[PDB]
Amino acid sequence: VFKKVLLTGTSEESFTAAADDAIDRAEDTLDNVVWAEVVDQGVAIGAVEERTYQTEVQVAFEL
Amino acid sequence: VFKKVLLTGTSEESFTAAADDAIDRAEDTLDNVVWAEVVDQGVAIGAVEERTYQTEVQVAFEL
Amino acid sequence: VFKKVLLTGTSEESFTAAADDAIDRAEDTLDNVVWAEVVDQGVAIGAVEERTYQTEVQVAFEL
Amino acid sequence: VFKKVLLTGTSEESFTAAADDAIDRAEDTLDNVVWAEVVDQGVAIGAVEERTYQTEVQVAFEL
Amino acid sequence: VFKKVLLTGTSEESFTAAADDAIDRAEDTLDNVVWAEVVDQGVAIGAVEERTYQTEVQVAFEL
Amino acid sequence: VFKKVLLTGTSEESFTAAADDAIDRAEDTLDNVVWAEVVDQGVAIGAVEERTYQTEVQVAFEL
Amino acid sequence: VFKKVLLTGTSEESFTAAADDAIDRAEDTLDNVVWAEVVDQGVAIGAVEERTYQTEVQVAFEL
Amino acid sequence: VFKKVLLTGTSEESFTAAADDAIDRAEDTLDNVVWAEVVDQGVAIGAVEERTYQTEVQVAFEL
Amino acid sequence: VFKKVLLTGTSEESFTAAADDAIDRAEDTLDNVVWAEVVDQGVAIGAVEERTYQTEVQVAFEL
Amino acid sequence: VFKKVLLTGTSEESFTAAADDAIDRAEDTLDNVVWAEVVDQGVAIGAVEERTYQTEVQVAFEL
Amino acid sequence: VFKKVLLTGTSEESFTAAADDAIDRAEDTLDNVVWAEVVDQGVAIGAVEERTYQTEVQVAFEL
Amino acid sequence: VFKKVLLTGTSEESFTAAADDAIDRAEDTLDNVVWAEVVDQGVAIGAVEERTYQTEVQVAFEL
Ligand SMILES: Cc1cc2nc3c(=O)[nH]c(=O)nc-3n(C[C@H](O)[C@H](O)[C@H](O)CO)c2cc1C
Ligand SMILES: Cc1cc2nc3c(=O)[nH]c(=O)nc-3n(C[C@H](O)[C@H](O)[C@H](O)CO)c2cc1C
Ligand SMILES: Cc1cc2nc3c(=O)[nH]c(=O)nc-3n(C[C@H](O)[C@H](O)[C@H](O)CO)c2cc1C
Ligand SMILES: Cc1cc2nc3c(=O)[nH]c(=O)nc-3n(C[C@H](O)[C@H](O)[C@H](O)CO)c2cc1C
Ligand SMILES: Cc1cc2nc3c(=O)[nH]c(=O)nc-3n(C[C@H](O)[C@H](O)[C@H](O)CO)c2cc1C
Ligand SMILES: Cc1cc2nc3c(=O)[nH]c(=O)nc-3n(C[C@H](O)[C@H](O)[C@H](O)CO)c2cc1C
Ligand SMILES: Cc1cc2nc3c(=O)[nH]c(=O)nc-3n(C[C@H](O)[C@H](O)[C@H](O)CO)c2cc1C
Ligand SMILES: Cc1cc2nc3c(=O)[nH]c(=O)nc-3n(C[C@H](O)[C@H](O)[C@H](O)CO)c2cc1C
Ligand SMILES: Cc1cc2nc3c(=O)[nH]c(=O)nc-3n(C[C@H](O)[C@H](O)[C@H](O)CO)c2cc1C
Ligand SMILES: Cc1cc2nc3c(=O)[nH]c(=O)nc-3n(C[C@H](O)[C@H](O)[C@H](O)CO)c2cc1C
Ligand SMILES: Cc1cc2nc3c(=O)[nH]c(=O)nc-3n(C[C@H](O)[C@H](O)[C@H](O)CO)c2cc1C
Ligand SMILES: Cc1cc2nc3c(=O)[nH]c(=O)nc-3n(C[C@H](O)[C@H](O)[C@H](O)CO)c2cc1C
Ligand SMILES: [Cl-]
Ligand SMILES: [Cl-]
Ligand SMILES: [Cl-]
Ligand SMILES: [Cl-]
Ligand SMILES: [Cl-]
Ligand SMILES: [Cl-]
Ligand SMILES: [Cl-]
Ligand SMILES: [Cl-]
Ligand SMILES: [Cl-]
Ligand SMILES: [Cl-]
Ligand SMILES: [Cl-]
Ligand SMILES: [Cl-]
Ligand code: NA
Ligand code: NA
Ligand code: NA
Ligand code: NA
Ligand code: NA
Ligand code: NA
Ligand code: NA
Ligand code: NA
Ligand code: NA
Ligand code: NA
Ligand code: NA
Ligand code: NA
Ligand code: NA
Ligand code: NA
Ligand code: NA
Ligand code: NA
Ligand code: NA
Ligand code: NA
Ligand code: NA
Ligand code: NA
Ligand code: NA
Ligand code: NA
Ligand code: NA
Ligand code: NA
Ligand code: NA
Ligand code: NA
Ligand code: NA
Ligand code: NA
Ligand code: NA
Ligand code: NA
Ligand code: NA
Ligand code: NA
Ligand code: NA
Ligand code: NA
Ligand code: NA
Ligand code: NA
Ligand code: NA
Ligand code: NA
Ligand code: NA
Ligand code: NA
Repeated sequence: VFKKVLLTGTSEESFTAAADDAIDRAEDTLDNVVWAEVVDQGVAIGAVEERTYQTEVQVAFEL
Repeated sequence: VFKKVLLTGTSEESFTAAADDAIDRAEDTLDNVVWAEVVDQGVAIGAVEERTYQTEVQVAFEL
Repeated sequence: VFKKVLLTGTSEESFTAAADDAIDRAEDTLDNVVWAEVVDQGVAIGAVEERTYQTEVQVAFEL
Repeated sequence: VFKKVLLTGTSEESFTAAADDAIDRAEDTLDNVVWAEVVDQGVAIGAVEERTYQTEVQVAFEL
Repeated sequence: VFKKVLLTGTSEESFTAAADDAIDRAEDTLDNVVWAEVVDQGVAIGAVEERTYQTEVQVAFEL
Repeated sequence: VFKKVLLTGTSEESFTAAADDAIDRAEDTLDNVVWAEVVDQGVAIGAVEERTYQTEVQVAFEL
Repeated sequence: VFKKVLLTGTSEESFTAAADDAIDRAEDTLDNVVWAEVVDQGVAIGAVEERTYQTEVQVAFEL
Repeated sequence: VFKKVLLTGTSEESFTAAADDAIDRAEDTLDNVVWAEVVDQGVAIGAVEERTYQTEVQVAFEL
Repeated sequence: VFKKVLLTGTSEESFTAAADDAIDRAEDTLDNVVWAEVVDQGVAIGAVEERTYQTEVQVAFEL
Repeated sequence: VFKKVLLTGTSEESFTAAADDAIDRAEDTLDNVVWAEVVDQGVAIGAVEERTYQTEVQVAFEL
Repeated sequence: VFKKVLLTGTSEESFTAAADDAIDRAEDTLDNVVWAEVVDQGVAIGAVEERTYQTEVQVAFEL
Repeated sequence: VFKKVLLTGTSEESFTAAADDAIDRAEDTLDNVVWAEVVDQGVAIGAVEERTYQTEVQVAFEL
């Protein structure tokens, strides 16, 4: 059985690096992370000193 | 990194109050709740004594 | 077996009350109404004297 | 010909009142506003002193 | 309030049995499981000795 | 001209048998049933003694 | 309250004429037809002597 | 950079002519119109003396 | 078994004629073409001397 | 690099068996078939002597 | 109230840089730009000397 | 007439480079490649020694 957690990673560099930020956090806290699906992307501008790319992923892990 | 939980709030009064019901529960159990996105709305009729509005939200919190 | 009818309720007060308007009409004419799913919301402005909220629902009833 | 503008209204009271907030602004600045379609709803929590309902609408006006 | 977990069940027999695999796991670990919604189906071929049906479900439980 | 009715079939055995349950009911009551499209699938757990598969179909018939 | 019926019109000439075919049938059988929304278009080739355009519409009428 | 405006053209003749009605208006008022994407189609019946086809397009122009 | 090819037809006359352009090409090169589903429509303006309607279809053929 | 072909399998028995029918055909004609994603399901009634389940899959293979 | 403009940025380097191209143009011409949502990505090949990445964003600004 | 092939490119570096991987393969094997549309993105983790970005594109070519 696989389970997914819905995480939004952030990066001041790129959408790819924002995806990695989410996956890194999943791997810190979960065993058997197997894949991620991108479900949304966006950019924070107003509330941040530097433009911040965000990539939201469903991160799948095996139970 | 943000994480989302998928909750359905309920209310005998309105869709807005059903959204609040979900968010209230998230805030009882989670720190750093930052926003909610509505993803579905509906109404329970058959199994309830009073019509019950439901609002399903992804509730985002900062990790 | 359940069957659904696709109804748009209207209200000069709220989206919740427009949903109720549709469900009320279903219950006038159908037995065993069990639930409703919201599928669209909108607001009439041009053709009405007062802004009118509309909520479209699939209303499910048991056959 | 109709044209639509994509506006997000806000309210500390309800999703219906947030829709009205957007439509009010359209009517301040545009002639011949005819209807609005709801396209998204959400709730601001983290950055606001009071929970704030948001309703995003395409507001249609006749050219 | 209901909460949903996003699980992918697997089966060498059918999509129905893969849905049951996910629901069985939810019931092992959660109280008050009330319903499941199918959100995706697929088939593993390359990495498995036998074709494996997968059914992804949001499994709802009452809090 | 074809017309569609939106029906949810149920079965304690499979999603295929739940689709058949809906189509059977359409054929009891309608002439010239020609095809069905699956639009949703789910599983009832909380309110039923046995897990019950549901398959919702648009059932098309020729007028 | 408005209600919609889901009809597929057909034409050997165009998608517009197929939409009209559905609406014509609705007007034969229903009072107060007010609008139609196109929800699908396609073309029959295999089972027909002449290519046949199809346009599926939700046809709304006032109750 | 391209920008899009969301316009609904109308025609008493066809969906193609309704698309042209929107594009014509864009070209009256904008330089460097490059393409249009159809995003919705419908038919006005209740409020018009003659059935009126509508085609909604995102009309893209180069800045 | 049916297979689909994803083709975009073009026409200086109409969306219906653009659909026919795609289907004609499929029939030139494939046996047993059975139906087509419209999946997108658009209009070329910038790169063409005359406005050009495009209709994208999945064209199904029996293997 | 993976490539997908869009196939509709058929079966007089079940949606699972219809998926297998498509995958079997892909494996007859392609090397390195790795997975399939279900994208649609339906049932043929009018043109067939026996109800026929159909399952449409994108079948992925490694190039 | 927030308003969104629908812009397609372009870049010969990456999808992230194409998003920035759109946002840069919004900031040249608008006050109070607060966020951007990615809604589409693509690549120009035929009409350009160098492959050109495009990222379409709704860019939100506060009124 | 344009035709599209549905390809998933892969890269150990970025989503942009994964899109290029797919397009490169299309250009190896097809004449008159004109554009690509991104339709999905994801990340392989479990089965690969290094995290691998994937970008799925419809690659359009002129017939
Ligand atoms: C992708 C994205 C989407 C956002 N959407 C919203 C929104 O719908 N409403 C809102 O008040 N703020 C939103 N914000 C936050 C907004 O830019 C700002 O920080 C304040 O919260 C409101 O000006 C969003 C930020 C990002 C990065
Ligand atoms: C929004 C909503 C959706 C529902 N959908 C279903 C359903 O698909 N199937 C079902 O058996 N009951 C459903 N129910 C519950 C149903 O109304 C009733 O309580 C029994 O579970 C079946 O009659 C739903 C209830 C709500 C509020
Ligand atoms: C949610 C909603 C959507 C509408 N969409 C349309 C439309 O697409 N075209 C149209 O002519 N009128 C539409 N109307 C009606 C319109 O506001 C007005 O009453 C006249 O029919 C046209 O100005 C709509 C009304 C509502 C409430
Ligand atoms: C509906 C809604 C959606 C939002 N989405 C985002 C988002 O995707 N990313 C983000 O950084 N902030 C988002 N925000 C703003 C967020 O709650 C907060 O104000 C800061 O901008 C980030 O903590 C959103 C706010 C609202 C009301
Ligand atoms: C439904 C489904 C979807 C899949 N999608 C992918 C994918 O997008 N990329 C991938 O590398 N492997 C995917 N795989 C796994 C793939 O078949 C194989 O096991 C290796 O991971 C890559 O050949 C998928 C497997 C299944 C069952
Ligand atoms: C597919 C499906 C969806 C359902 N969705 C809901 C829902 O959204 N809300 C609800 O109160 N009950 C829902 N129910 C019914 C629920 O499981 C239970 O019977 C009671 O109605 C609420 O616990 C659903 C049942 C099924 C089979
Ligand atoms: C828009 C459209 C969609 C169709 N889809 C299907 C389908 O999914 N399966 C099928 O057996 N026949 C389908 N047919 C009918 C098919 O072309 C033919 O008449 C036989 O029913 C099967 O070859 C479709 C026909 C049209 C016009
Ligand atoms: C495509 C289309 C969609 C429409 N949708 C609505 C609607 O949702 N609600 C409404 O009151 N009127 C709607 N109208 C207008 C409606 O037909 C009539 O003119 C009055 O506005 C209500 O009877 C629509 C008109 C068109 C052409
Ligand atoms: C339906 C349609 C969609 C198009 N989309 C794009 C696009 O996203 N980006 C682009 O550079 N050109 C696009 N073009 C082509 C564009 O109009 C023009 O020919 C040049 O390629 C760019 O100005 C499109 C053309 C059509 C007909
Ligand atoms: C899933 C499915 C979808 C279909 N859709 C259509 C359609 O849209 N139009 C049509 O004429 N026939 C359609 N058919 C075929 C139809 O049932 C019958 O065989 C004749 O082609 C028309 O009565 C479909 C068949 C199946 C199995
Ligand atoms: C993302 C994207 C989508 C496009 N879609 C189309 C289209 O649908 N039709 C078209 O003629 N050209 C399209 N073009 C432009 C096409 O590649 C070329 O420049 C000419 O306009 C037609 O060969 C598109 C370009 C891009 C970048
Ligand atoms: C985007 C993506 C989606 C995937 N989806 C699935 C899936 O649904 N099921 C599966 O068994 N493996 C999937 N895989 C492959 C999975 O990570 C692993 O390689 C094995 O195939 C199962 O652990 C996917 C891989 C990628 C890159
Ligand atoms: Cl989710
Ligand atoms: Cl409300
Ligand atoms: Cl419907
Ligand atoms: Cl706009
Ligand atoms: Cl979750
Ligand atoms: Cl099954
Ligand atoms: Cl109906
Ligand atoms: Cl036409
Ligand atoms: Cl495809
Ligand atoms: Cl828009
Ligand atoms: Cl293909
Ligand atoms: Cl990138
Ligand atoms: Na989730
Ligand atoms: Na930096
Ligand atoms: Na988002
Ligand atoms: Na921000
Ligand atoms: Na009350
Ligand atoms: Na729901
Ligand atoms: Na109920
Ligand atoms: Na219906
Ligand atoms: Na009032
Ligand atoms: Na609507
Ligand atoms: Na109106
Ligand atoms: Na208040
Ligand atoms: Na939003
Ligand atoms: Na906030
Ligand atoms: Na077995
Ligand atoms: Na999936
Ligand atoms: Na596999
Ligand atoms: Na049994
Ligand atoms: Na459902
Ligand atoms: Na239940
Ligand atoms: Na003719
Ligand atoms: Na269809
Ligand atoms: Na046919
Ligand atoms: Na005329
Ligand atoms: Na519309
Ligand atoms: Na009308
Ligand atoms: Na001409
Ligand atoms: Na397109
Ligand atoms: Na063009
Ligand atoms: Na394809
Ligand atoms: Na049999
Ligand atoms: Na289909
Ligand atoms: Na049939
Ligand atoms: Na817009
Ligand atoms: Na460069
Ligand atoms: Na696009
Ligand atoms: Na190009
Ligand atoms: Na590397
Ligand atoms: Na995918
Ligand atoms: Na993997």
